[PDB]
Amino acid sequence: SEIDSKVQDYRFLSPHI
Amino acid sequence: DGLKISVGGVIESLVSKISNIGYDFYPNEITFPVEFIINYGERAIFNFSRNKSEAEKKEISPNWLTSSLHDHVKIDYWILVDYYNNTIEKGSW
Amino acid sequence: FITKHSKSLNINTTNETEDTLRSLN
Repeated sequence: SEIDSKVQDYRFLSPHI
Repeated sequence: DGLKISVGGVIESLVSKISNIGYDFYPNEITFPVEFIINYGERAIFNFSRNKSEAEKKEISPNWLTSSLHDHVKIDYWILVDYYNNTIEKGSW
Repeated sequence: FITKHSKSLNINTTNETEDTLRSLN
């Protein structure tokens, strides 16, 4: 249910995760 | 003790209302129409703030909506920059 | 929240206004 937004959270994680 | 909601506290409630609904929806630009939410939210905080004191007009963050749309709703500052260009070019501003 | 197998909300909103959505008439 969260996949649509977790596939967007990932784009605004830092390049260290 | 009739609770005088601060110009901060109105913005803090409205930011939370926009961000927490936006997080479940965006990139659905049908149910989270970013340009309309910007153009009306900034107009409503402009209208609410206009009659306020030059003290209350220092509770207002100049990035009140734009920070939360990036930090929480995961919208790019590049995408926001041209949604604000569209807001300024198309709207009653 | 998206399911490709949700039931679509087949409602006729084309008669609603800002008045009919704000009022207790």
